Amino acid sequence: KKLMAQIFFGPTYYQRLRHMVDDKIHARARGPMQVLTRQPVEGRSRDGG
Amino acid sequence: NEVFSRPEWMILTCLPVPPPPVRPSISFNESQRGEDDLTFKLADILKANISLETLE
DNA sequence: CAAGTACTTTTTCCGGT
RNA sequence: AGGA
DNA sequence: AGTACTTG
Ligand SMILES: Nc1ncnc2c1ncn2[C@@H]1O[C@H](COP(=O)(O)CP(=O)(O)OP(=O)(O)O)[C@@H](O)[C@H]1O
Repeated sequence: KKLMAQIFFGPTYYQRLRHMVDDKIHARARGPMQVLTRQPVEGRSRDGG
Repeated sequence: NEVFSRPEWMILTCLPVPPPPVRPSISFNESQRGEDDLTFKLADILKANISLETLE
């Protein structure tokens, strides 16, 4: 069915940015602890809390 | 306070040496120390103390 | 005595010199 | 050095 | 950018 509205349709230059989900997604539930403080480590890389 | 804090106790005579959990050695490899800053400053105190003792 | 000085808490949570 |  | 503090 025809849309009751008319859409502003035309080409526009779009850039792909360095922020991709799978490079940001993180979950932790028990894992490495620091030594001094004996608290969770820091960073997605290090698998921190 | 005569029980918990007398003025004389603001002067240090005998110094408490905290244990490893406080100043852990970040022990890289199998043959490498990696001693804490507190562990080094404590040895400095010791050295400074030993000199004074013998000197007097 | 005052000016000009240092410190300080100076927004939060998420790649690697 | 970057992210909301 | 401010405040008690500090030093001239
Ligand atoms: N330095 C910072 N600290 C904390 N929160 C911040 C921040 N910078 C941005 N934000 C958060 O991110 C939100 C979005 O800010 P922006 O990303 O610049 C788009 P906007 O200013 O809200 O205008 P828009 O909705 O018309 O596009 C803010 O309202 C704020 O909660």
